[PDB]
Amino acid sequence: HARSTGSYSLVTQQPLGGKAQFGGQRFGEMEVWALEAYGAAYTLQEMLTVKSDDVNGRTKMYKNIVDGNHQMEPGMPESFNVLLKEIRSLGINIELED
Amino acid sequence: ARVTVQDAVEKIGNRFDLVLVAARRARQMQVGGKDPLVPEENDKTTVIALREIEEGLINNQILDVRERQEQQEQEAAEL
Amino acid sequence: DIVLNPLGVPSRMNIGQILETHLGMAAKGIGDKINAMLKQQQEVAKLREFIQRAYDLGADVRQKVDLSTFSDEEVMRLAENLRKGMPIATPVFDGAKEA
Amino acid sequence: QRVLDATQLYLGEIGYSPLLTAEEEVYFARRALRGDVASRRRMIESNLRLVVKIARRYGNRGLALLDLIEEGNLGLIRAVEKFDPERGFRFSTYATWWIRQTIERAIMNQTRTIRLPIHIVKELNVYLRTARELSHKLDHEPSAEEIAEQLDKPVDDVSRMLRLNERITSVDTPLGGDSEKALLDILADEKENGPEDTTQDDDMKQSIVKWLFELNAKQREVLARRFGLLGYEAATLEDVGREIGLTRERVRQIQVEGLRRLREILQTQGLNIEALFR
Amino acid sequence: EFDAIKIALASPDMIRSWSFGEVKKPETINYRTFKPERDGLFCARIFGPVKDYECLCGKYKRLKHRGVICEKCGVEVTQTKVRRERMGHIELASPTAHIWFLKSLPSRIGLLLDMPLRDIERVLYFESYVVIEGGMTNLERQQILTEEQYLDALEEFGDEFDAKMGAEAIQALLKSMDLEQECEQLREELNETNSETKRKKLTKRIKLLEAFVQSGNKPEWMILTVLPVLPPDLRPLVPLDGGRFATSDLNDLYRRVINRNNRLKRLLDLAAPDIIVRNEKRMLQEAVDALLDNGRRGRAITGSNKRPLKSLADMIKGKQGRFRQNLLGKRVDYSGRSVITVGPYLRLHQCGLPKKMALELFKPFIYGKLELRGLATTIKAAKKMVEREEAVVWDILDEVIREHPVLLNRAPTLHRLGIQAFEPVLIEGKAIQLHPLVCAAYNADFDGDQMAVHVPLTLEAQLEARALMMSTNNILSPANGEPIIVPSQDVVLGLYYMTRDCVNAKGEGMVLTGPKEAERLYRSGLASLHARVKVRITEYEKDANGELVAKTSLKDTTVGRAILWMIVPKGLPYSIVNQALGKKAISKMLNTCYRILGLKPTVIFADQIMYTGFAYAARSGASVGIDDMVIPEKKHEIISEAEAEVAEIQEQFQSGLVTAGERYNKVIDIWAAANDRVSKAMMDNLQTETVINRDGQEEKQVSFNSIYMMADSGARGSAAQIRQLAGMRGLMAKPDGSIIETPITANFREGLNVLQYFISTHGARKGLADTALKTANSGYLTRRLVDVAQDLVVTEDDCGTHEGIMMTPVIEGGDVKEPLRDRVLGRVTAEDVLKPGTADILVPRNTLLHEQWCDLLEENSVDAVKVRSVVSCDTDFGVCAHCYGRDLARGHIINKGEAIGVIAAQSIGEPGTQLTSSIQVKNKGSIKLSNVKSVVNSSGKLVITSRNTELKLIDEFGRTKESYKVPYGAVLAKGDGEQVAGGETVANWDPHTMPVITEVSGFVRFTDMIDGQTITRQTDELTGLSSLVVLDSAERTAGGKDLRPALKIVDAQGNDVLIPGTDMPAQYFLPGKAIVQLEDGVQISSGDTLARIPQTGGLPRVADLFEARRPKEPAILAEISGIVSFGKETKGKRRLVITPVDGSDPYEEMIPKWRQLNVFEGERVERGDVISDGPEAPHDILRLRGVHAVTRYIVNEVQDVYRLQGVKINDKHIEVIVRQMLRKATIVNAGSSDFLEGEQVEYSRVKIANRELEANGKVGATYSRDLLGITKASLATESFISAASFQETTRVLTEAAVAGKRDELRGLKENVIVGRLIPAGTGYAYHQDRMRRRAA
Amino acid sequence: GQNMRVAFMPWNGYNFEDSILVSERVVQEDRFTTIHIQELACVSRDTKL
DNA sequence: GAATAGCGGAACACATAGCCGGTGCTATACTTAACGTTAATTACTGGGA
DNA sequence: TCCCAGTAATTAACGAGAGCACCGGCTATGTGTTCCGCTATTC
Ligand SMILES: [Mg+2]
Ligand SMILES: [Zn+2]
Ligand SMILES: [Zn+2]
Repeated sequence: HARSTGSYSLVTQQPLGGKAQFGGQRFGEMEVWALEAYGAAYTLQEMLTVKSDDVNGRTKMYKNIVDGNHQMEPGMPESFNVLLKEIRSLGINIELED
Repeated sequence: ARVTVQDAVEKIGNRFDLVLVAARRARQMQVGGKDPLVPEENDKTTVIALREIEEGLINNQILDVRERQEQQEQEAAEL
Repeated sequence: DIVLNPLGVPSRMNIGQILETHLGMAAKGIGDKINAMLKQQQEVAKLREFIQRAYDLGADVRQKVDLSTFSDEEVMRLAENLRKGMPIATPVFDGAKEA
Repeated sequence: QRVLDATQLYLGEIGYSPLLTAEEEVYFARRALRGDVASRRRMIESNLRLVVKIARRYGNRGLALLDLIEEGNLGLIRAVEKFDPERGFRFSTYATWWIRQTIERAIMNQTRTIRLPIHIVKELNVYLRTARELSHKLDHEPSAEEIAEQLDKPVDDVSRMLRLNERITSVDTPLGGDSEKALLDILADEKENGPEDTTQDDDMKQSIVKWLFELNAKQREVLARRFGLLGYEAATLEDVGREIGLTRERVRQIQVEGLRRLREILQTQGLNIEALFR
Repeated sequence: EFDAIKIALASPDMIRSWSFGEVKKPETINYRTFKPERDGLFCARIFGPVKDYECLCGKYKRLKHRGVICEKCGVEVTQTKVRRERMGHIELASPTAHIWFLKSLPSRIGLLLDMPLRDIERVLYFESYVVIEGGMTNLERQQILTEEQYLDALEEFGDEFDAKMGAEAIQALLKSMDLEQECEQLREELNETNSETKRKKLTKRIKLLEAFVQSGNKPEWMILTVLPVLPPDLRPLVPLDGGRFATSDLNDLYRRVINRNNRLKRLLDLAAPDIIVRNEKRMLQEAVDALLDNGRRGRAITGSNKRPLKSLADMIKGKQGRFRQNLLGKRVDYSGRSVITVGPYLRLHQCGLPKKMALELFKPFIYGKLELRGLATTIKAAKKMVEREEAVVWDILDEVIREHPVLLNRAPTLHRLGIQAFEPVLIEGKAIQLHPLVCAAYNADFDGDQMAVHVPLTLEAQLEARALMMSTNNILSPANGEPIIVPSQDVVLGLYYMTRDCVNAKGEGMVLTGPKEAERLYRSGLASLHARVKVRITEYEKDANGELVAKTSLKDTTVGRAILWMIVPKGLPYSIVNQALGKKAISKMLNTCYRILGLKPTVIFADQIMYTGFAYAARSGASVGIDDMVIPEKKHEIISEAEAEVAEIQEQFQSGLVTAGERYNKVIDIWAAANDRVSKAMMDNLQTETVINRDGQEEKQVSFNSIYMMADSGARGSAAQIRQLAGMRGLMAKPDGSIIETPITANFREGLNVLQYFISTHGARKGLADTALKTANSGYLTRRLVDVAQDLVVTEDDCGTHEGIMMTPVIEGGDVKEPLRDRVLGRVTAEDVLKPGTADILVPRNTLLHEQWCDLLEENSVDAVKVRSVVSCDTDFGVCAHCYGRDLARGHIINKGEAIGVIAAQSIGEPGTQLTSSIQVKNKGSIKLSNVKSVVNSSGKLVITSRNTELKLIDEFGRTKESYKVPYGAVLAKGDGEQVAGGETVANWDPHTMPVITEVSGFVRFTDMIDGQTITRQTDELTGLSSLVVLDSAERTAGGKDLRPALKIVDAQGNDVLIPGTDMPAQYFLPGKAIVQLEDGVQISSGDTLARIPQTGGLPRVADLFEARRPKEPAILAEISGIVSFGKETKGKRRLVITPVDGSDPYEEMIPKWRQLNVFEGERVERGDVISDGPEAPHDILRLRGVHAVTRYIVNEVQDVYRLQGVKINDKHIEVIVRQMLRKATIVNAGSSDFLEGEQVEYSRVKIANRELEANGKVGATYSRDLLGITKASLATESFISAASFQETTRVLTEAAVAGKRDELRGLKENVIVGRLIPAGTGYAYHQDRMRRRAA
Repeated sequence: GQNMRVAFMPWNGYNFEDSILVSERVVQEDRFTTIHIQELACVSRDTKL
């Protein structure tokens, strides 16, 4: 089984399960520790930002690929916005500050 | 035409300044503002960048000098 | 037909498959002996002699099968079924001793 | 010190009012209906046990027990609002109607996640009662055709009303027994395009704009305002007749000419009707 | 974009500012149309339109009409993704308390109010009135009233007193509370109190109130008034196929809350009697308090399926929450998986990719190339080209794959070698071909194990996978300097078979003019692969500064060892292949090649080793037949003898001479003897069975038996799986762990019967269940270990310290376990390690100890090297690159940036699946009793008056090979500082008789030694000596409790013998249960026995050492150095008075009197020496003997779990976990700084705060370091997200939210969550650029 | 299953850990050619459109 | 090319009717509901020094 | 009067594969107009 770009799940824009909904392999937390254990930061960032979750990000990633330029404009993963609106739907004002 | 990046690491230390310098150089060559110094052997821009590191004619100092010189040349185009 | 790795035997200690392989070679040797006796049309008599000798060995087994009660069609039909290899029953802890 | 769950506290609480006699009920209602609030408080406060008794029967529907009790309380408040002692009747007979109907409307309202109206739920309950009485005559499940037979109603109507009895499932329940796969893993976001269709559209838009500028100006302005494409609004042939070229027939003519030129331009790139429409 | 994530309490007006409308109706959608219903939980004026740029009426439908709120619907046309980010708010009709600030167990409303939780929930459930500023006319402020108590109090006080009930009462409490004045009152009361329980209570209350003042919150925002709803597309109502629907379970709980809020509103509006509105507020408050969490407040409310609904807090907690399912690890595009196979023709940076996976993954690159070639001008044509898979899309794929690494990865990813990179090579197949040398790293078998692939898209990642994750870069393990690409099982057997000799093969004795005529001889079949042949080789040394010097010779060797030599590169000496060359001897060739030559001619060497080892095991034909298991002929004789002996012992047991327990270990003895004798009598039959003859008679040699060459060579076998193929397979266990008497005495060649097969099946179902549960424990262990060691990142180049631990070889009683050289290989020094000619520094102070400085220590035989360690590094937030050490999977020092914390967590995590009377000198050295007082006994020898008595065997070179520990009171057969032989029983003692030996001589007396009160009469009834033995204090009368039998010594001249050296008297107050055999008035000598006194798991041991749990019998230690005594003895507590020579005497400690004490009640104990015995907690080790003792205790006590199972792990990986356990250090005296007394601030911050204060003129803070376990030191973290992305989340978010906490995004889990670069490797320089440009 | 003429020897690394060579005459004889029968369905619902 | 006429017809909007959909009302009397861990740790509470 | 031991709660335990009146207000529904588009005729 292999998926380039298929159908993303409903609530969090992430790929689906294996081979029946044509889905991406799970890059679980142990593999995240394995990438952190190298010096590999860009691979991990694109892996959990633009291969997976940043909704406006991955169309820019795809159009960068098909136009022959392997750059990424990562942004912020959608599952973290979901976590933001879920913690905040308790009485817990959690905000990004600068 | 590349298996081990070891001699590049002999030039540029730390094993990570290598990746950032080679990324900056391959961005110069991919987004086609540049051209390779050493000849390509139908290698991808990544490996031409690493072979350029291995000759030692690209590093962070060479890149910063050439970018500052490029900005000086672009400022010389005002007329 | 299949080349298998030997070093998987003595660490996993499934030494039974070496004897399964050996008895498979025995049974296939018997099948090819009957097939050679059947390639040329030898006789149903000499075929009865050989198949009965193959059912005699070894020592102190049950199902003594006496091929004199087979009526020269079931010897033929039995030979046509054994010719790819005489199938051999080895019960679980009653076994087939290596002799 | 009571154990602090809501049901035990309430059911222990409601016994602190003596049940009223008939002349007592009539006198309290006489005081109540002329605006003495203490009499209303006594009448509603006493007959709470009637509400627990009536709403005891309506258990194990969609609503939990205390929801049924509290909705019966509303009807009891309505009952003392509109009780008449002048009929001489015992209060329980008149309040039973109001409490029973305002728990029935509660189960008809607040059960289904997609709220069906009253009459649809009464119509569905008619069919379910018919199926329960029909199952003992043929010892199998009565069909939609069988209920439509026994009520002589159209089969499509009974089919629709039974399909409105869907029992809307959860998402968070796991599938296959093993607790690793709920419906969030199965469902696909169908409205959101992935990157493939989203880049095909942008590449098609840029290709359209490129082919239009490859076409001459008078044709492409007609074909731009004609479909609202090149930063324009989708205009009528009569509208661009009065706006650009006064002969509407010539506007149709230049439109057909531009469409023929674009047909040639598209087929030079190998994109035929089989290519774009399979 | 943003620097920090701030969390705080949300006011009832912040919630009205997020929100876009009040959800007033329960109903979700319409039912005929599927239109969102105005205005329930899915609306469109509230949360936004359902279709992109389209209203609900549809009268405005375009991007041209963007933004305008409609008139028929009120729906603002926008994108339709605004329904994921728009909240609505419910207006609750009565306030209800928030369940997180009420029921999370250190309850914030509770300890903020200082009201007990039972009294609060008796108010919230409307049971009891509570006063709210009634004043002290009669009542207290936070005093509750029951109903009738309230009624009579209301009768006495209609006015001047107010007691509300419910959440309005609690809110009037909180908004009526003053913070500054109450904080001042509690600060004064904390100042005045002395009870440490109340001191800790007031510290906690003061800290909560001070965080409430410092954060911008108010206390009354804990009570929800306006409840916010989730946006609709985070709890969708997706239609299933067929007119079917499916809801997230939040819509039900929201519908329940909206229903009870509407009914409460109408109940107030009807002016209901108060019982119904109190039941209604009780019913809401709970519908809410369920929505926010289910199962907390009583039992959870359930759905139709008899399952509890998934609430808001359920979508965050646990493995199914966002934090470790959707946010830490995500499912990832450009990925796929398959089964794997071998394909051993690969070079080791390559991998086999099928033409169907590689066409799928590399899809957008092929579109971007087919647009480039002009083969398709659009993407709608370039898609249909690769759809039908034309002839020209297969030439594009070979271009776009050429130097693009892919990312192979197995499923249980343990360490960083579980994800590697490979330049792929296209296969016509469906499986992933994969080099054989890397399956050792992946722990991959080809029995159906599946590996996932991944595509580095971006240009930085294609370089990251080539410079850091390529297979040719990872040849050393990160755990230790051992190589990782060692030849595994087939190549090594082939290399064993090639590098051998028989006594007479073809061509033995011919001379050979090179390693190429050896190939020409063997391929022409003119000599065997094992023939002792004089060849000439030409080996290159690089003796000078890289000068390869030729030296031809004439080596007596084999035709196999000469064929193999052409594979070996230039610099290696010939004597590395002039042996049998098994498995161990290969990895010490492919490591010396890495050290001598470098990386590249070792990566080219490992491929040639594999290509030769496969090719020469092909021609070996090395099979295994049933005749290769030579059952020994003496097996029958041995078994007959051992079956005679067991019947003899069985007769003797029936003759009553021995019991069952004595014949048990006598039958197990004879069977464990015969089980050895069988296995030893078959090994001389296996290995020597070749007896061949060269020009003569016979010569025995090492066998060419096939099952010997697969265990002798180390290629997949041992000497313990053999002896179960030919020898007897010995004794077996039972489910109690007890060993079965009658063992199983048949090999697997002879077959087993029914009973022997049944016996040896518990041993298998015990081993399989072991590996079943072992992985479930070892996953959780490394899960904890990673999160305790996240933010540790090599951040400096030299911290500049001279502290650091001292290293010693591991001499654990007998031999050296691990020598000094292998502990201090690759770690820089803290002092100048100098030769025992101590006027000259042998090494400098800060040299990095590689091998060439290891050997200078190995020649000059240094025993103790002070080293620079991680736990002593003086880096705030990180570890200096010197103090860490070597890279360990690179030969150089550690690169600045590289996150050691995760790679040192995984190296302890991944081996976790492999876990569960007299002293005799046995060598030649000199006796050294170290730092111990010991008196001359009455026999003239040396008896021991020391508790910590240590025996050393100092060699002729001044080092130790054998160290020992002696107990108290042992007679020394030898003396100190003198050479003794081996086998010498140097010390001796009874393990039962505890001597209370003296140090002075003369006529002893039985002073304060009386009968009837203190001692009793139990004389020697067997011999006739008047033994004056002592009872115990539990049995004797109360007139002789503290009166102990002392031994005062006088002479016959009226003078008293006291302690020499001092002026103190010489008496020894004997405790209870003392058996004295001497008399009073008789002469005693020095060292005479005064009174003869009588007396783990593999994985959970590691999991409790890193957790630092208190062991059940702690070794009570000496909290302050000084003399010891016993205070007033309680009923079970002996208050051990520890009087220092100068310091504070009254430290007494209640010792459980039933515990066996050790100190003889009068000894001046050194601080931190034992009072009783038992395993000690690391908390006591830390507090008494300091940090450098606990960092030796933990790394010894866990290396003694790993080396027991034969797992080597370098000790820096445990030193950093120790360093991450003590990041927290509570204060003792605050000093001039801004800290409290009993608070536990983190030691890194107090290492700066008083650092600038001592840099100032002020005084510092006095702080004791504190140790926490890895489930607590990872949960007490500054960044609240790297602690909430873990175990309990409802605790950590609540504790942070009442504190106004603010993550700084400095660790690694936080930057992973938020989606930016981690601050570790390639992303380290960018974070340096960010932190430089910021604050500038 | 099907009984096949087997041999125990390491052959050029292609049967390294547990991998297994198979002669082509096995797949010419179709000794392991299993038949799989799947079922595909197509419901024709009554949508509201 | 270009005006004009016919003409389909799509559809859009407007006005209506009609019919979904929400609500109120019913009068013997009726009166208090629904079956295991494992370990660790910590907060609590009754009991002892 | 403070320590202390039993008790109860909370957290964790791999990976990936009824029944009628009534009204009103929405909405489908005729239907007109209308507007657009298309075609066809004629200067
Ligand atoms: Mg496997
Ligand atoms: Zn609208
Ligand atoms: Zn340092």
